[PDB]
Amino acid sequence: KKTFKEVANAVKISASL
Amino acid sequence: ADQLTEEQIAEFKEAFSLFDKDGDGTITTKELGTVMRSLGQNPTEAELQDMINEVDADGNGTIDFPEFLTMMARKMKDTDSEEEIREAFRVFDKDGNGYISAAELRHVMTNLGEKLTDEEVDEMIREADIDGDGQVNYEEFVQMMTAK
Repeated sequence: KKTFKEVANAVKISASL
Repeated sequence: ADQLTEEQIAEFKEAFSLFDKDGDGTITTKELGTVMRSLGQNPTEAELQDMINEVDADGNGTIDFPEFLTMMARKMKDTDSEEEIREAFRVFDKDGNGYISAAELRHVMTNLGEKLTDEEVDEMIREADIDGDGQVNYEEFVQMMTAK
């Protein structure tokens, strides 16, 4: 999570809900 | 001691820039479906309001900046992100070639109200572009997601 790593991880958190 | 400069705030804002069109500090329960509709998966009207209840700061469906990531930051390791390593690959991969370009990626996020274009963002891929195809490979997932 820094620039494009956080945008990718955000997709991982929006599906694990 | 805790310190957050322009480097820790941009990664904290990068998540707020999608669920918020102007970044007023509070996001609507309707924006989640806007990000989920971009994730490719998006639940019903009331099924999306249930995502804000997971922290229930105001119990109205609206959430602030320090309140949405808090109950969501403890839920990363409270499950299994290994099974998830393949999901981001199954979601991002549009053509299924093993590399996902940023050209289509931000046009994809642009339906939310991005101040960045699908094209000009590609300057960012260089952070996870270890294969040099101008896209993200299967090798970058385990590096950024598993090694935070």
